[PDB]
Amino acid sequence: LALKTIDWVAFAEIIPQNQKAIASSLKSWNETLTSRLAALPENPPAIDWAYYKANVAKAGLVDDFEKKFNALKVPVPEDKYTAQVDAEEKEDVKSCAEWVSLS
Amino acid sequence: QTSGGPVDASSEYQQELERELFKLKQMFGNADMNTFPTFKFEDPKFEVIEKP
Amino acid sequence: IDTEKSQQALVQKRHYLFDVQRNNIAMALEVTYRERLYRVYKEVKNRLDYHISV
Repeated sequence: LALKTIDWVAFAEIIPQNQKAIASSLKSWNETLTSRLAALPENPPAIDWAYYKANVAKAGLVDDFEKKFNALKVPVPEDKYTAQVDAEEKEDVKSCAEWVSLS
Repeated sequence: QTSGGPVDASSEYQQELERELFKLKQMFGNADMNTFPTFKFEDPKFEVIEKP
Repeated sequence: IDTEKSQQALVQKRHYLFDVQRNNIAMALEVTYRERLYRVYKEVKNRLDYHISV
């Protein structure tokens, strides 16, 4: 978990008027995203076996279910979105650097 | 003494047990709940982020 | 003079835009990931309870 703390009026100070709304939308997303993170814990509670080992009289159903579950690996998706924003940040850094030198 | 009687001579109550278990299923779901579940995994949407 | 000095600190602050985007990225990622974890946890719990119920 790597989250960068942020101001927000400072954010508002650096939005060109042509694209306020999307930025604001972005902003909105953040907040609801944060809520959606606090809306559920990190890991689900793993289903025990003994409670089902001694109650599910079905043959092998609990067994093979638990096994295929342990044999299940959820696809943890990769971003492929951070590198491009990093590069855009780099270009913006170059631009503001030359601007501030000239100023 | 029911090893010989799979229901021990009920001779009825099937006409209601059918509906009871049908409703129990159709409220629990509609798939083959006796098999292992399959899973499709969607992925989020995105957009242009840089200055247009 | 100071107005240019003001413009200096302002552009200096510009880096907030990018990290906020980053923040939403890592956030939404774990969201869908954890959502998947609870989807799979719920669905197996459903079949498990279904059989023990009937």
